[PDB]
Amino acid sequence: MATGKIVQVIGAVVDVEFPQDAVPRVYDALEVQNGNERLVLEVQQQLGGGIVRTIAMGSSDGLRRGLDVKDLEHPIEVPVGKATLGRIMNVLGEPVDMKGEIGEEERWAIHRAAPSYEELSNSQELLETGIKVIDLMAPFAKGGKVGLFGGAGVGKTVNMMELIRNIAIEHSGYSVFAGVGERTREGNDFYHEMTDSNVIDKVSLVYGQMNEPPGNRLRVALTGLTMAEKFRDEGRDVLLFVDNIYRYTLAGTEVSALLGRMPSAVGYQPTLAEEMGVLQERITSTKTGSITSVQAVYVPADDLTDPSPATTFAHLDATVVLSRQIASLGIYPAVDPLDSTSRQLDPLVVGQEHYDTARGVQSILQRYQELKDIIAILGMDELSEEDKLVVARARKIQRFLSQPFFVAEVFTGSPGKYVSLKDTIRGFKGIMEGEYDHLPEQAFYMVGSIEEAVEKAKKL
Amino acid sequence: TGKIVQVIGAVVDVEFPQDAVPRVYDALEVQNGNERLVLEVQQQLGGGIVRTIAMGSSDGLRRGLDVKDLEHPIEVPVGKATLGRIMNVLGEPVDMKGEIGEEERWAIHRAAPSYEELSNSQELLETGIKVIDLMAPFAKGGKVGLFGGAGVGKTVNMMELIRNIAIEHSGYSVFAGVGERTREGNDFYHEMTDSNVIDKVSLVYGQMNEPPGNRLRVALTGLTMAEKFRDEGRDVLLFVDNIYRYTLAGTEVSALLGRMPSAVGYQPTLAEEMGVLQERITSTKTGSITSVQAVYVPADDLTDPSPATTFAHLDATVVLSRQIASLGIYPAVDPLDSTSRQLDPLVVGQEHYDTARGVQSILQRYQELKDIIAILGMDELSEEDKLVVARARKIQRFLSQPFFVAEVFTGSPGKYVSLKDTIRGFKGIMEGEYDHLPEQAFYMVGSIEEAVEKAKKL
Amino acid sequence: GVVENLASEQAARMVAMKAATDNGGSLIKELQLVYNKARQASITQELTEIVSGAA
Ligand SMILES: Nc1ncnc2c1ncn2[C@@H]1O[C@H](COP(=O)(O)OP(=O)(O)O)[C@@H](O)[C@H]1O
Ligand SMILES: Nc1ncnc2c1ncn2[C@@H]1O[C@H](COP(=O)(O)OP(=O)(O)O)[C@@H](O)[C@H]1O
Ligand SMILES: [Mg+2]
Ligand SMILES: [Mg+2]
Repeated sequence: MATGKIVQVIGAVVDVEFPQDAVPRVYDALEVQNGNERLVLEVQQQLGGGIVRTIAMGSSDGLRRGLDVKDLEHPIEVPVGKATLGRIMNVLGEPVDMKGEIGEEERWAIHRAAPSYEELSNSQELLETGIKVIDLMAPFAKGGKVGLFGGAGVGKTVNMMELIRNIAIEHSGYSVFAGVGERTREGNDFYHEMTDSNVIDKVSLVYGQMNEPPGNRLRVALTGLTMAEKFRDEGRDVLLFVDNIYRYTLAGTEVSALLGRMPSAVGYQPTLAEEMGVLQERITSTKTGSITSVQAVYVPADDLTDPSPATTFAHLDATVVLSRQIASLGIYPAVDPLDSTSRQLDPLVVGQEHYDTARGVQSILQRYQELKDIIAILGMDELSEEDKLVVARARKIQRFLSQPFFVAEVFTGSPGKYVSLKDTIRGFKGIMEGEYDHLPEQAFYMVGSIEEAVEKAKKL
Repeated sequence: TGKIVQVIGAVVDVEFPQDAVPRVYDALEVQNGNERLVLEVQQQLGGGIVRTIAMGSSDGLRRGLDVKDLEHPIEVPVGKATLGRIMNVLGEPVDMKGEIGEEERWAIHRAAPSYEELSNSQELLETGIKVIDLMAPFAKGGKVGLFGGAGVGKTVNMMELIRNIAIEHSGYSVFAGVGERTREGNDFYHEMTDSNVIDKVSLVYGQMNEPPGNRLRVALTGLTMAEKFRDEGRDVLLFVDNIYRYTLAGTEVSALLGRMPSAVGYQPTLAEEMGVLQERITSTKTGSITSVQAVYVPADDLTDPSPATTFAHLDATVVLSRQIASLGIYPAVDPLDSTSRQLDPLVVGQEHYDTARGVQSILQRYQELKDIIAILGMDELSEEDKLVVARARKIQRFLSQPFFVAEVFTGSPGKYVSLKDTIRGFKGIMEGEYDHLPEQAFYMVGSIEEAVEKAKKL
Repeated sequence: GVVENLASEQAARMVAMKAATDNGGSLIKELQLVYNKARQASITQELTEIVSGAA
């Protein structure tokens, strides 16, 4: 039976009134027949007598007052398990790829409490990603979080595609991709790239596209989280990719403004720092398994200080900042080595070898920054014999950080390269010791591993 | 038949029988003591209540007064008989002469002409002002706007344009004074009358003394008169003395009409209030309206919503600035911010266009150097950047001109400079053929010959 | 003559950099008036947009 009735519709916000015996709880899901179609509503507030204010998870058009509404007496709950690998799903766990029903055994509610501080476990096993600059300058451990900061067009999304491809191919680990506010063009390119690279069978995808109401864009992060949690309980180590935190916070701001809450610091909702914690606190490694996360975060207008990026910093363990200047000189992955950072970069965890290589590289690049502006004025011949050496080695090091990705082959035709951490440390530590002072600079550009620089120098 | 039921400031609420309620924009009438007050209804609330704005002083109104429903909008005299006379917002005569012997009356609320009727005219219109018709020339039938803060010269400029166009022009002309000083309306009325051009100019005044209703509706009256002259087949000049007061008078009334505030306290309907006016002031196939509008900029902030939404409605925008007037350089036009639709090679010719673009280029390059000049002084400049700075300052001086209406302020007599005579002078200054004169040789002169002369006398 | 010109160059650079440091200091105090005015304007606009949205 259907005990409720709609009493208002204002845009995406729908009020439904039930008999006072059977008011839905908060976050319950209701259901209504929007013409020849089905629409689910999520309860946000129990206000007044029998009346409940909700957000529509779909287009609100065509809703009349007085329609019959039925309350599913449970939150929105989605399919989980192995059945979801290789599928695309919307916030409600329905397939949007036309391959038919999901086939799931089990469904989990997307609202659940985070682990208690004693269920956690801290283990410092570094992830190996296969990207030179990331492994070297910004190591991150299982269970930790990484933030790809930067403006627009720098490479956050293709860097995440590359990380997914490596993890899936070279380490056989599962992955989940939550497209919070995803551009359908990029979502389709991502689908065809994952299926062409032959990794789709180890990723499960969730898309809340931009053309969907705010409620869809908001709750998608929790659906991706719930799938990643199901994989964790099986004892696996999964990796959760969130395609933009900035659009999670924007969907939260819109949902807040619709419900009429009194706004806050720069138009952001009041609950901003609580939504961010509700999300980021379920991503942890427990004694049974581990969820690692890497998260793209758009910085609007380069200021790193307005609430949206400012609040997320509190939760990250490493930060990789991408720069459009570096990208325009053509050295992708476009990671800035000097501003990217990690909490795990200290000797007690990465060993003295890796630590000294990282700090030596940063010091050489920092010195080349100084020498650039003398080279500009006095010309280069006014440099010492040693300083011309720092210059040549800094330029080689700066070439060597670039790498050809497997997913970028569509842009440049060049085949991709996967570089282990041993090769990274060995190559950089060799360059900084004058072992390769006889090769030309361009021998190191987009070359992958160090042993392929000596091969490329023969051909130049 | 109606009763007053509330009086908040300038807005009055009136209660009518259920079936007798007035339509929007109808006019009601009250007897405020030994006075007759006109109310224009703005909104129909539920239950026979109707909300109005008082076209007069609101004081003295009790609750429960009886108001009479006149069944028509505000209508104003129009046509040839309204010519050479001063009128109220309600179309009443305000000079001490007799009644206006009009044959016809029009409602001040009208729809803008259809897209099918509009007309387009590249016919350039010369004004003897160097900066305006070098940088931002305008055409017969086009719209011009003078943007500026308080006290920078956007009324003196409008009176000089009146002098240079509206005496040397045959058709009729209209002047609407929206929310400005009555002193200046009187001075203008007598300047006209003491030179016998008054009997081809029609005046409407809603000056700043008057309560918000008058300043709110007085622009539509001037437009209605101009539209009558346009439809007769003539071509008309319409000068509006400050169009910013037409929206400020809306901001004053807006909150009392029960509308939620918007960006900087402005009414939520700002862009529509402004468009539904600016859209009926246009030329058409049957006749043309040429206009000049003074547009006040609050707090000198050109990004304020009210100036910002106006730039889109004008063809030539002349942006005056305080940081130039306080150098004594009049007219204080900013050439890096003035602009015209007509400044195309295909409309003004390659040489005029190219001179204007070169002048903008020099003055912009001079703006870029001001910070280094301010920190490190002028001696660190390249040997050719000092030359750019010298020619830029010479160009800034030469943009100045003595107006005929500004004799009262400076003694020096006015000058009229033709276009042929100004592009020549600027081409000269740019090509370097006057590098030997001092800057002051250029300040406040007519053509370039008068500068070459003033240099002899220092 | 060369050595005297060099000493003269050093003295002129000293006094020119003195002038430039004073010119920078006198410009900080203009930029701070601008900054304060903008700070106040933003506080006012934000707090009005909150209070006037309620109810
Ligand atoms: N490693 C790369 N190789 C080649 N092209 C790249 C690479 N990274 C970024 N690009 C270029 O940048 C564009 C957008 O990159 P993307 O990562 O989507 O930016 P954003 O981080 O803003 O999403 C791509 O279309 C591609 O042309
Ligand atoms: N061509 C000019 N020569 C000298 N002074 C001028 C000239 N144009 C404007 N001014 C000065 O501009 C001042 C501002 O007057 P006005 O134009 O009425 O400002 P507003 O535009 O606000 O009405 C005048 O008092 C006058 O001294
Ligand atoms: Mg992206
Ligand atoms: Mg004035």
